Amino acid sequence: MKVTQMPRYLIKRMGENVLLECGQDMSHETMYWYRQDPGLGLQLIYISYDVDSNSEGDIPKGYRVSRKKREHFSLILDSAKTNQTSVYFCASSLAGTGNYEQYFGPGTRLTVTEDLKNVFPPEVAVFEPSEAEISHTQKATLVCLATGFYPDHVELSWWVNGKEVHSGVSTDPQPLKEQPALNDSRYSLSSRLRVSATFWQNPRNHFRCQVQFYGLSENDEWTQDRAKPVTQIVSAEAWGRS
Amino acid sequence: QVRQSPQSLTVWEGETTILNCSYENSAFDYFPWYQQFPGEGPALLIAIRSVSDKKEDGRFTIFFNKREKKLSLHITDSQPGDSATYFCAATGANTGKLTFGHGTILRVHPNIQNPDPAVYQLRDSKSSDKSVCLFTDFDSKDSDVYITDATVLDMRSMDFKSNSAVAWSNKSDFACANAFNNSIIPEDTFFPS
Repeated sequence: MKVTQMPRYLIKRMGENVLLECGQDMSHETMYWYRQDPGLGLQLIYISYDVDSNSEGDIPKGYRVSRKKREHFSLILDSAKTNQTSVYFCASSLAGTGNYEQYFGPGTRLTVTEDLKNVFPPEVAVFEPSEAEISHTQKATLVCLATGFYPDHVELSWWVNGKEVHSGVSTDPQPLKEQPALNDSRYSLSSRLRVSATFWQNPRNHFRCQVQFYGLSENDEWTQDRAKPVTQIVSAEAWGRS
Repeated sequence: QVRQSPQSLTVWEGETTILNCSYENSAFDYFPWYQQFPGEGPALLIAIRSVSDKKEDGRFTIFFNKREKKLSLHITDSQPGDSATYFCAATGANTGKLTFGHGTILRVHPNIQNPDPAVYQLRDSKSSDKSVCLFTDFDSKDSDVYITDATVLDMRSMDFKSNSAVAWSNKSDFACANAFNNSIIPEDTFFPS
């Protein structure tokens, strides 16, 4: 029993129409749209208690809502503003009082940007393990750096010998601004993959860090000399070394 | 208003985490806590009623003090998997919706069985001047490890989940000793050449 949300990532230019969608299969009467911003908590935008029974939350300004079926609840920004950059969570409960458990969706991370020329895919680099580490510990830590990207919409994974691995992987919790003082700052993210010294020492083995970037779509206009920063994967690969 | 403290907290595996909350509306009578793991939506964890002073559910316990309008969530034997944002929420018969506190960010470091604080410089697998300093067991506050001049010309990132930190540069003169405050880092930090 689950709450779903679509899409997961969104990059829009200011002034554009934006539609977020929420589904729910528990026959829940009540549905909710929240946003979550650093430091502030979960802020309620709209609550819906029955089809066409929508009530304002604390911060309804700049938002509209649609409940035509019991199973779906829609959030609409008619003309998106940059300060509507946020993570949006829908929820549902069995009836509308606070006493009922709210079941939350996985979130939509929306970035609203002044100009799409602010959008950049990541550059990706893999750093080979230190021989000093190998000598000291008999283990070898590769590091991946994803740098220069905007918005912070990425998923990093490691592929060893053509297969995704999770064992021995530790990735930074979130991308970090390269220049925290700038609204449109680009971002970096790092990850480590640790293997044994003998696994790294086998020249048959190959290690690819992959970063899925969520970028522009076909709808978005692009006239820039540089490649259009569409949704794409950027990878870097290293081979084991005797 | 529901108020939580602290804004964020870093703890070691095994320790007791105590998360504080307080509320202004004496008409609140129901207090659920929601747990939000990274990259996920919040989820109901444990709740207590105004009529009760203590709620227990395994490692999680809400103590509730009606009079000073204060409650707290205790997590005994904290686990790395407990790392999450914790929201205290409140509602009463006569208050609409559900009122959330701003949350507390909890970070639980995994236990370190054999501390090996060490700094290694790694080279890019692709030909460049770029390098990364990897500091293992750097925590054996956390960010005080770093030189944040003004001079270093680097970028810095810590991984609480693996007790490690990195710093990197595109400068070929970049050396790992200048990235870190040697006065503050673990005493036996190894800097092999």
